[PDB]
Amino acid sequence: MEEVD
Amino acid sequence: PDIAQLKGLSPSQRQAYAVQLKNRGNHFFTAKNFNAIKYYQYAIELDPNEPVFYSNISACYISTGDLEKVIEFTTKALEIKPDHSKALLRRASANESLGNFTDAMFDLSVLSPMLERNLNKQAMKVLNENLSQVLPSNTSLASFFGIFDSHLEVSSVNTSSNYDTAYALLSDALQRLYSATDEGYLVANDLLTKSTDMYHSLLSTVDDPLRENAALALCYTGIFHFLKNNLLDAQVLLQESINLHPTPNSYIFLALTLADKENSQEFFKFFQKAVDLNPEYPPTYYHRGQMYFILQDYKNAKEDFQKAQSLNPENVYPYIQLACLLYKQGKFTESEAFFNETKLKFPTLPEVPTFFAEILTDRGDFDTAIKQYDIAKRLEEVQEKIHVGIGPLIGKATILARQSSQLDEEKFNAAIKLLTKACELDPRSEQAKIGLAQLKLQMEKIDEAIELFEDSAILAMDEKLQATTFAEAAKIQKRLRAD
Ligand SMILES: [Cl-]
Ligand SMILES: [Mg+2]
Repeated sequence: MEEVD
Repeated sequence: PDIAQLKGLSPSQRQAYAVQLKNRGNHFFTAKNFNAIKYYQYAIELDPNEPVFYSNISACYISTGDLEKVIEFTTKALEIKPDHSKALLRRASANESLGNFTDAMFDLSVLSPMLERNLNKQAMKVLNENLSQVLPSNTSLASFFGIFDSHLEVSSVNTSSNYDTAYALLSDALQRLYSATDEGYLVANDLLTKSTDMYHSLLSTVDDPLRENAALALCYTGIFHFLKNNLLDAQVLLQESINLHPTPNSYIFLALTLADKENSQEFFKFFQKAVDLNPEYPPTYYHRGQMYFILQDYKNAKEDFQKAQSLNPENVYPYIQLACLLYKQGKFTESEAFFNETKLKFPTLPEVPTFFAEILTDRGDFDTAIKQYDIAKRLEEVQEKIHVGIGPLIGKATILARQSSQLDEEKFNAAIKLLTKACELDPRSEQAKIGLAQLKLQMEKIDEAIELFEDSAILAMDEKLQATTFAEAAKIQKRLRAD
C-alpha cells in the first residue's frame, strides 16, 4: 500500500 | 525525454513511452529521490487517462509530507477510477493527518482499527468544540433524596435570627425540594442558588441562627452542584458549610463529592465525623452502607443498613437494600421473602417491585420481571410525588427490545412506545434518550437517532464522548447512504 505501481 | 517529439509518435509508441517513463519514476521513488514526480508528469503528458501516474505522484507527496498535494493527486486518480484502493487509503491517511476525520472515515468506508481511530478523533474534536446548569433526571433526583426525612429537613431552617433575610426563601427551596415533583426540583435548584447568594452577602452583623441557616443553604446548594457534576463548585460550598456549622449532611455530601475508586480511607473518615456529630442520624448509616455495598463488603453493608432501618423504620430504602444484599450473597429465596415482607409493610410503594424486577431480570426471569415493572408503573401513577419515576418504563422497554431481536415487531414497537413515553415524562434522562436512539438506529431512523444521541451527550466526560461517538458514527452512515 506504500509501494508505487 | 523531449515530450515535444514523443507526443507526435503513434498511439502504440506514445503509450510505450508512458510505461517506460513511469518505470523511471518508480526507480527514483525506490531510491528515495521523490523530486520520481517529474517522470510521472512526463507520463501524464503521454497518458493522462492512467490513474496509476496520479496515485504514484501522491505516494511521493506522502513521503515528503505535502498533505495538500496528496489530496489533489489521489483525487485526480479517484476521479478516473473511484475504486482505486491505494488512492483511497492514501487520501484517507492524508485527511486524517490534516484532521479531516469525516472525509477519512468516508474513504475508508468506500475502501471496504483505522475507522475506529478516526471515529474517536472525530468524537473528541466534536466534544471539544461543543464543550453545568442542567439537573439530572427527576427520576435520579427522587432516588437521591429518597433516604432523607423531609419534615426534619424542611423544619431545620431556624426562624429566630435578627438579621437573616434569606431564611424564608431557603424554607421555600427545601419545601419544593422535598415535594419530589418535576417543578419542585427546578424551583429548589433556582432558590437554593439564590439563597446561597443572599447568604454570601449577609455573611458580608450576623448571629448564630443566620450562620446555621447559611450552612444549611450551602450544604444543599453544594449537593445540587454534585448532582450537576460540578464537583469543585460542590466541594467549595460544602467546605464553607462545614466552616460555618458542621452537620452530618455536609459530611455525607462532601464524602460523596470526593469519593475515590482507589483509596476509600478518606470517605470512611468523613463518615466517622458524621457519626460523631449525630450517632442517631439514619442517612449517615444508609450512605455508608451503600459504599460498603458497592465495595462488596456485605457484612459491613448489612450492619449499616440495619442501623439505618432501626433509626427510621418508616423509610422503605433500608429494607430494599437488605433484600438486595441477600440476593448478592447468593440467597434468592431469602431475598424474595424479604421483598415480600417489605411489600406487606409498604403496599403502595413502587420502589419494592421496581428493585425486585431488577433482580428477576438478572436471574433471567424476564416474564416475572415485566409483571413487576407493570405493577410498579401503576403504583407510581397513583402517587402525588415521584418515587421510581420512569424506571419501570426503561426496565420493561430494555427487556422487550432485547427479546424482540433475540424480529418480533410487536415487542420492538412496544419498546419504542415505552421509551418515547419515558423521554416525554423525564426529558433530562440520558438513559431514556440513548435507549430510544439505539432503536431508532435499528429502524434506520438515522436523523431521529442522531438528534437523540446529541441530546444525550448534552445531558450526560467518558459518557459525553460515548454519546458523541454514536452520533458521529451515525452521521457517517447518513453521508454514505446520501451517495
Ligand atoms: Cl454556629
Ligand atoms: Mg434516569
